[PDB]
Amino acid sequence: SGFRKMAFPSGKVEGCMVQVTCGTTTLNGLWLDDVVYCPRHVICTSEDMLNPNYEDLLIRKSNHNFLVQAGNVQLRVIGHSMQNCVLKLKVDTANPKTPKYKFVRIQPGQTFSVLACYNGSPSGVYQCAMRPNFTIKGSFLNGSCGSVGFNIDYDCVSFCYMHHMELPTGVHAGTDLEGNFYGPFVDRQTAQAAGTDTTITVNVLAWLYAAVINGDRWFLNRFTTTLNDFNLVAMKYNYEPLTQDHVDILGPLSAQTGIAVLDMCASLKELLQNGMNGRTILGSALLEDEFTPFDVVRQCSGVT
Amino acid sequence: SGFRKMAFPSGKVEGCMVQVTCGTTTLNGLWLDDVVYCPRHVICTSEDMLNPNYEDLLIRKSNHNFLVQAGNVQLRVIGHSMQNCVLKLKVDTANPKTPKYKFVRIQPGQTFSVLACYNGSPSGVYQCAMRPNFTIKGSFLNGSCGSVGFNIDYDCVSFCYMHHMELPTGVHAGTDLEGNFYGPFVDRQTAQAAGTDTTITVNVLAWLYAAVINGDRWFLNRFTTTLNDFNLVAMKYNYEPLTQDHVDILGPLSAQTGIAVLDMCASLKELLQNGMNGRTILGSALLEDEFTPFDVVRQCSGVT
Ligand SMILES: c1cnc(N2CC[C@]3(CCOC3)C2)cn1
Ligand SMILES: c1cnc(N2CC[C@]3(CCOC3)C2)cn1
Repeated sequence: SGFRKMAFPSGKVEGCMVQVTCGTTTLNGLWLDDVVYCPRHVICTSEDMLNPNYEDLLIRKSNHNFLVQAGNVQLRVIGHSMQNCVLKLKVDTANPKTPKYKFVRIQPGQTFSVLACYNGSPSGVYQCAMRPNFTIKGSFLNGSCGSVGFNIDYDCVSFCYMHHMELPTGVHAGTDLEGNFYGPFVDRQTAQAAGTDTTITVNVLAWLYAAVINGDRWFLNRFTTTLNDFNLVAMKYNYEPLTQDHVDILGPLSAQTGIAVLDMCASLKELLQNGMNGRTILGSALLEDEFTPFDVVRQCSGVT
Repeated sequence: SGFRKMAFPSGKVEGCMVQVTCGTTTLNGLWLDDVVYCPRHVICTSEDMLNPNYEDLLIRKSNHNFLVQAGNVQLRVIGHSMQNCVLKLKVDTANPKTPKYKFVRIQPGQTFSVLACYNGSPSGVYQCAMRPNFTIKGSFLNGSCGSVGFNIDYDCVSFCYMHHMELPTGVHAGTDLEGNFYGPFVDRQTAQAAGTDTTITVNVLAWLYAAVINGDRWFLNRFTTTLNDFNLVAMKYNYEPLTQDHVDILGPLSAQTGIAVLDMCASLKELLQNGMNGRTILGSALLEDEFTPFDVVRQCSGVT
């Protein structure tokens, strides 16, 4: 019993982190096979970041200008290319610790683990969600760029995020490993405001199932609702609309607990309208939305 | 910027997890050098756990009755001994992935990372604190026993916890790696009620410093207090008494922020008396107490 914000074990990703330096800029790279992936802004001065022309800045860079260090050993860069907002540095040595991997582009509301790194060295691991406004609420200091987000399916690491930027509001933006930003963000130090950070309703409902499984039951009420009625309340409270697809995804938790999804929606509706009244659910005083239905099943079943 | 509940990178500990089976009981072991450490209750049936005589049950066990599997390779057990509530299984092979390590017994209020494991396989990593009543609020299913808690100082893993038990109230109890339980708990399926789960005041104050560093400032008020005045309020709210030693430990965060420790205590006093009024601090609607002053400095400074 018990329910924790849990990250994937990080060792398979630790084995891929390297340091990338270009001139005076140092950040992190991801070494998979004989390619190191890193933010293309490694080539920028902080001056450059105000209005960078990446193709033009990259013309002035040679393979030997990209210093890649794996632990305290230098890797030889034999090619480089820009793909969207990432650089791919071809090295002469395959990472011997390369895990089974995929590159995936996740949808808003999907969770992942971040291995926060500085100078190619892991500092910590935490669980994130892709917010509905395509930001993440991370913990990233200067030097953390190139830190990655991932999920694991048994022995296969699906890399879904690489850290690039902090918005002036202190939320985070980055790319998939093909270098495409999540959301409308760009790798430029300019006015970039995030949209509404709506609550991921299907994830809240998953977590309320997790709470029931773990004996936190006080919020279960005598009511049901419909998707349309629930969605009127969701809209009012800046929750994501619940779709039939979300109801289908919660089916296994409904089955396990015997609480119909729409009954749990009616419990959530009352929580939104009534608040917590100073009570807690799974040690939280707010409704937690960074567990997906799959996360709840995984943690409640002991998947390795 | 941003502040996350962050675990240590788990790879060094992943490299030490093994499966231990004795008869029909399977749980996790920690393989360091040529010793595997595991809960002594691996020798119990669930029947045995009601009133086990561990010395008597262990007489019926031989080295060959302890099946130790590291990945999908069997380790040869060449000796066993009981130390307090742990077994030490001597194997014929030093773990080649043994990190630099220490065994430490932590104090209540100290935080650590848990690598939750089943059948010797890592499932996830999360951050815990030793509660003032010597329980932890973990996420542990049947099979997670022998999962460990640790801190890392650069390349040295300090193991501080091994999981043994879930109390009937669904909180967790375990031992240090010398097999001594934290608190008054025993490895028997009996009436074991936890004492008051008081809030770790020095950790709350650390987190309020973290909040200020990260721009969450609304709760800063115009007041100061004294330790004795603060402690009258702490006692009323089931907070740990603040000592001069705690004030000294918060000195670096006071310095960094320019907020005197007793001024932050007066801000905390007002939060306790007034509540949050529906506001949040670092995305929390309650006062978080599972960051130590050292954790706040570490995460705010990017230590690897
Ligand atoms: C030395 C150290 N680690 C090596 N690995 C091979 C691939 C992994 C990651 C996925 O499984 C194991 C790591 C190889 N040689
Ligand atoms: C193969 C794979 N891993 C090995 N390791 C030696 C000790 C560590 C843990 C601490 O640093 C590295 C792991 C050795 N051989």
